Amino acid sequence: GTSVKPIFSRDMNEAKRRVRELYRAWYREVPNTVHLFQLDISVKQGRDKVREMFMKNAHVTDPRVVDLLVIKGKMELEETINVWKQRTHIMRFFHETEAPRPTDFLSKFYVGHDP
Amino acid sequence: TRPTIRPRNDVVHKQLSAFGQYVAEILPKYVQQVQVSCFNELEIFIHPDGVIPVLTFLRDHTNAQFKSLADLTAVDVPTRQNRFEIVYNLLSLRFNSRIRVKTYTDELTPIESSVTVYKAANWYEREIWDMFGVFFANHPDLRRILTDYGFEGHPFRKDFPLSGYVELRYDDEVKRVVAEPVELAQEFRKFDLNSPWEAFPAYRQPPE
Amino acid sequence: LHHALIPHGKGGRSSVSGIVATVFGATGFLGRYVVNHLGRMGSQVIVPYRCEPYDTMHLRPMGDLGQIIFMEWNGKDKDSIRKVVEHSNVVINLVGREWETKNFDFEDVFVKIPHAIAQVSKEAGVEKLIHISHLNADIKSPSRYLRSKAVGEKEVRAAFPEATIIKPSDIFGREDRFLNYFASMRLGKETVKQPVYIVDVSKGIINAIKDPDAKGKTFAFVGPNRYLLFDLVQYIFAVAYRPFTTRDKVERVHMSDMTLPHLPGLEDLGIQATPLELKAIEVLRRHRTVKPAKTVN
Amino acid sequence: TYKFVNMREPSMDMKSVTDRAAQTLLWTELVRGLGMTLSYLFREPATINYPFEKGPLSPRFRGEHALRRYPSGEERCIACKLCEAVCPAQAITIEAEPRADGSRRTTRYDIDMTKCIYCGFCQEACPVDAIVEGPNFEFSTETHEELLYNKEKLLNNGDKWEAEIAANIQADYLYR
Amino acid sequence: ELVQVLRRGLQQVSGHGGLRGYLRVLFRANDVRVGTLVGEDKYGNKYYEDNKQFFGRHRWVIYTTEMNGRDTFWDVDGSMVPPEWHRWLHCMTDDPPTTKPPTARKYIWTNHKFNVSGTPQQYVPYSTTRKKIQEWVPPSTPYK
Amino acid sequence: GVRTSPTGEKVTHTGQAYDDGDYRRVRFSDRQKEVNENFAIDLIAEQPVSEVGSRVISCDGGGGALGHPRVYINLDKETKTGTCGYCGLQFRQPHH
Amino acid sequence: SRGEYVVAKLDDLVNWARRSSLWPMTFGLACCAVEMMHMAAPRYDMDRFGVVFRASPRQSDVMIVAGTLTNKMAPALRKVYDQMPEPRYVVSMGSCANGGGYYHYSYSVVRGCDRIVPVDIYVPGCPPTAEALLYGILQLQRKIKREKRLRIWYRR
Amino acid sequence: QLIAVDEKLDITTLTGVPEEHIKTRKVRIFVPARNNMQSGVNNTKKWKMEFDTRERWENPLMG
Ligand SMILES: CCCCCCCCCCCCCCCCC[C@@H](O)O[C@H](CO[C@H](O)CCCCCCCCCCCCCCC)COP(=O)(O)OCC[N+](C)(C)C
Ligand SMILES: CCCCCCCC/C=C\CCCCCCCC(=O)O[C@H](COC(=O)CCCCCCC/C=C/CCCCCCCC)COP(=O)(O)OCCN
Ligand SMILES: NC(=O)C1=CN([C@@H]2O[C@H](COP(=O)(O)OP(=O)(O)OC[C@H]3O[C@@H](n4cnc5c(N)ncnc54)[C@H](OP(=O)(O)O)[C@@H]3O)[C@@H](O)[C@H]2O)C=CC1
Ligand code: SF4
Ligand code: SF4
Ligand code: SF4
Ligand SMILES: [Zn+2]
Repeated sequence: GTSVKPIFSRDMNEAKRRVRELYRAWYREVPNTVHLFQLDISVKQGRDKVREMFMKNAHVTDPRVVDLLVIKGKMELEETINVWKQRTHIMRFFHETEAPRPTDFLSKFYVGHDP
Repeated sequence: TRPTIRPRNDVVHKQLSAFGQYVAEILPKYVQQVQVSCFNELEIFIHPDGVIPVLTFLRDHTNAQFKSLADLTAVDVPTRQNRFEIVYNLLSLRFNSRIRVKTYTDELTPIESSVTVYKAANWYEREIWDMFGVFFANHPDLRRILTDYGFEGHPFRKDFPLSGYVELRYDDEVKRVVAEPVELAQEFRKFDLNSPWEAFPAYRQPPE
Repeated sequence: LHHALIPHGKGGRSSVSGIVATVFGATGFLGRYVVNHLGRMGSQVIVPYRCEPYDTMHLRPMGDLGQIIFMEWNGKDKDSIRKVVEHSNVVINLVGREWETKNFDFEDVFVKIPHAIAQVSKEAGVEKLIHISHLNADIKSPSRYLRSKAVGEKEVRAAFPEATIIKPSDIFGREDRFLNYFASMRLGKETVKQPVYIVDVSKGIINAIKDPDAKGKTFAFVGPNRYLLFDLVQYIFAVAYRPFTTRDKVERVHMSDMTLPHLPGLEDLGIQATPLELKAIEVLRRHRTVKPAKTVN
Repeated sequence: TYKFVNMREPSMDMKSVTDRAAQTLLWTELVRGLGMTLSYLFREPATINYPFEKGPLSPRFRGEHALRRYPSGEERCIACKLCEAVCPAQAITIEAEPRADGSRRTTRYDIDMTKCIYCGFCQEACPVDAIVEGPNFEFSTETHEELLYNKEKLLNNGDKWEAEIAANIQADYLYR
Repeated sequence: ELVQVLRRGLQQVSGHGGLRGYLRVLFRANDVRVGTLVGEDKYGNKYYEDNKQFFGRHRWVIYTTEMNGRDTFWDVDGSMVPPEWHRWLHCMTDDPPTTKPPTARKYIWTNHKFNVSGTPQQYVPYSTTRKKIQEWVPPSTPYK
Repeated sequence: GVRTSPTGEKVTHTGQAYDDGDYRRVRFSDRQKEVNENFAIDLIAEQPVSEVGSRVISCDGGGGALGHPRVYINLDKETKTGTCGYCGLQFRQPHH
Repeated sequence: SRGEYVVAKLDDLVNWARRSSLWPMTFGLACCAVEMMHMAAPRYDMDRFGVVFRASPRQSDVMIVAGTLTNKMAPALRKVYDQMPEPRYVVSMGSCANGGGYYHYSYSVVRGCDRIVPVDIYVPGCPPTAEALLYGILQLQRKIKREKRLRIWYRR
Repeated sequence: QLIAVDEKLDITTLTGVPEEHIKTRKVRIFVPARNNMQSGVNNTKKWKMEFDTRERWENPLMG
């Protein structure tokens, strides 16, 4: 039961197809984005960041969530291609100015009360 | 009712009730409820599937001809199964009257775009998507209109924090504006203003 | 620990890290990075200055409200030094001039001022002191620069026993004089150089402040790769797409870089040094209008 | 009722056509605008000689904040926290405790003037005329820190501006 | 006619104490108008009125050359006006503090101060509350 | 009634003063500290006690609508005097 | 000696020249720009002090921030500030620019323009009157008069 | 026209919340207790959701 209305895909396979299309488009766009924005990162680590962002949502098991994430990624790609962003928006993906938050129990115990 | 009380108009109430009944009769497939408020406002509750038919009927019908889209917005009510309600405000110049149409949806159910019916609905639907995350199908170009580029989340949702999650500053080491987790020197003070001893008996709910 | 100095917050702009640092010579090339690193984590920085406040304006947005204080001082007076380091628990010495002025010679800059600063900091009860000297600072050096640096290091170590000496190796960065001077020319094959990144030095200073066991130790901050001067200049000119300071700087740049494996380095402070190949474009992109240089190990 | 702004029909007789042609060829309206500007040059300018001359103001003007006190010399504030509750910008911070003589008085009263919107809601919420918005507006500052007022600064402002504040209140209190 | 305007110009030159005072006022206030004296300030400010001028220019002040601690021959600002003359000068009332003075209070400042931003007399914010939590003090005597 | 700290700072009417080991004193070096010289407690202590021949007196702070809300004070307890909750003025019945 | 006298006199001359002709560019972000334009109105006449109306960013001496700075807008403001010739000053006008003001606790508002650029003068108000902004400009002029660059170069 | 999928609803990846503010917090679901200072019961009708209390410290400036 639990009948719901499709957004774009009827099942998971079409969702995977759209995900692969978006990943292909991003993988093409990475070098041109790196050159045009005069970024200090390399193409390798930019594509690694794209891979990491795609892996961040690897646990989704619902076509509606999957293709809505695809829609948001397509919006981000459109923003990046049309040079609507500045270097700051692109560089925000890397968090180069944020201190590295430790994970072990001792470090969190020493720094403060935050688990 | 001495001068401090607002005057009530009986004629407009009857006219709006009659027109609401008329609209309900003509479109039983979608209309779920019709209401007229004590300050003479007519709002119509419809099923989500009937957004295009109801709007087209109200715009094009000779007796209605609501040619002007006054406003389109959304309201977030987390306690409902359908989280968001979509409100259309229409103005009729021919008959000098205003009508309201309400719809509902959730995070994952798209709503049909009404750019074909009203050209004004374009930026309104863009703003609804930006602020609430409600997707609109068959929209010419749906994208953020108010938030910053790369902004994550939808701020007009009730569970979004007032100050957001990230703030901006300039860093001299990287020579650019950066985004960092938000820290406030003074936390926003939260006030508990709601009092006991209910104010309006007419709105008292059953004790269930 | 004086409760008002107990760390609080999540290590951000408006947090409290319990560090009240006085950064002498904070208006220089390394001073801005040191102040920025100190201020991004909520510590208070007292910035002593002799220059027009207009030249100190760029340090204003590096800290939250009230976290950065600017005071006037001069090296020839001890009262100013006392009133600047009176409430600080950390003192960082970054004072240095690469040429000789008519009012401040290498002796004054590198011996008398650091000695007075260390003496007043010890007399005032300052817990930690960090002093900066050159890697090539040896007493028998032909150059007055390194001779004065060695004498100042000796006298500071005598005055402040718990002081930490840091010996960077010809720092390079966006506002450096290494790459900027080498790109402004528009001799070699016997001199080997060991450049070190500016951010690496800043993080090393911050970690030395945080590290408890680095009290009386001496550190040598060096980069990953050793380069001969000729091919290093070749790479610098290649990055800038260009076809290939009175007396002391030339004899210092033709002089080779020392190697002191016994002294602890950046890796002992938990820092992975960044190769010059990554930041060469960052530094030299403004000099315009691939084939990295060979190294010796 | 409604009017028409651009619903005229130009006359097509020979004299009107010749008049329009003369207007086109001799630039009559341009000369008329020139004459307007020339005439407007020969009239007295509206500039005042600031800072030696000041712009007119009213007893109702909202300027820099101040804390007042009774003629006996004790401060009027009683730490009711109505001004802090009503503040639209959350610019007031208040802490209180009993005094050594048992009076209800504040120990902290801060107003962040970089958050304040100068709406005046605080002085109209005050039941004892303690917090007011004085007539001073020439208090620009070179640093962000000096615009964060504490209780001592506000009491000093009250002692500094009491004469003008009292005169303005005497002028305007019958409208409140 | 023109002779009349030149005569009024010479009267303006005469009314400032001669050419020396005329140059003084011209180079200090960029104005050479003469008006009736309204009153004298305790710090040396002079106040004039001329009801024949249009609204806004009918009142003005000639600032003193030496206020509390600095030389204000050239460096004058609007914060040097005391509160009563501040009220009169901004047209908040029609009565100068000479005809009717303000009410006298013991706590009112006897010496008005101008804006002291960028001066060792500047205001420095600080907390005015006491410490909330008291720490435990270990004994000075040993346990063993 | 301004006092001075043993270190040298002025003590405010709220009693605030940084202790010796406090680093936050550095904000006042090359500058000053804002302290109001008139203490309200001392000023209100100098006011004479009013003598009225009634058991209940009313106080509004003086000035009619320019004072505080009008309150009534009971003066039956001869041990102490009646004190206004807003203005701090003291009233007393004519004992002896 | 004469060495300090000549540099002092030249420094006074340069300071007088720099403060007698201030060319501002205005970021009219919000309703503080209305008071900015009212300070250019005939009553106050900023031009009569040597302050020109709407100078280009390439030859502007002082930046006036008049309105709320949002997160979406901060990079552009920083970029414009970077493109200014070195003898530059920043005036923060209004509560929104000073400390975020009435939108301080917002998810899209920069809590003070001094997070992005250094600020020389803070003009309080919501909005500050055109006369208050004129007072701020004159205070900036006095601050420029106070500086001493040739003396510092001589004693160094 | 209908998926008729069977799985629990999860919109976590779409809300934009940071990673460490999702699985680390602990929300509380309760009906607020009546304020004993007053006898009114109108504030004890609905259900409230609130998060766990985190660190609050004193600002070095202005306290
Ligand atoms: C021919 C060769 C040229 C070579 C290059 C030189 C360029 C030409 C030289 C002429 C420059 C003009 C200088 C005159 C400036 C004095 C202006 C005076 O009126 O200002 C007063 C005095 O201000 C300063 O004290 C004056 C400092 C000027 C320097 C003094 C003499 C410098 C001459 C040195 C020349 C040597 C040049 C060598 C290198 C080429 C105060 O006014 P201010 O406060 O503003 O405004 C207040 C507004 N109020 C009054 C309404 C309240
Ligand atoms: C039997 C003997 C006959 C001998 C021949 C003599 C006969 C001459 C009769 C006619 C001559 C008049 C010609 C003078 C110039 C005419 C140019 C003209 O009319 O062009 C205008 C345009 O001219 C302008 O508008 C230019 C104005 C630009 C603004 C500048 C302000 C100028 C006004 C200030 C006065 C200038 C004073 C000039 C004298 C200078 C003294 C040295 C047409 O433009 P439109 O109205 O858009 O219509 C065409 C499209 N359908
Ligand atoms: N290659 C390099 O850059 C590295 C430098 N060395 C040492 O590291 C320290 C910092 O280097 P760096 O920042 O690049 O040098 P900079 O020239 O950039 O600045 C040196 C600092 O010292 C201050 N200063 C200089 N002279 C005096 C003085 N007579 N009185 C008071 N203050 C003075 C300067 O202030 P102001 O401008 O106002 O006078 C300035 O902020 C220096 O001690 C330098 O010698 C360490 C290894 C190499
Ligand atoms: S004027 Fe308005 S915003 Fe300012 S402190 Fe008073 S109530 Fe708050
Ligand atoms: S200033 Fe007035 S409103 Fe505010 S706490 Fe004091 S008495 Fe109450
Ligand atoms: S500072 Fe005040 S007046 Fe200016 S734009 Fe913001 S709210 Fe409006
Ligand atoms: Zn009373």
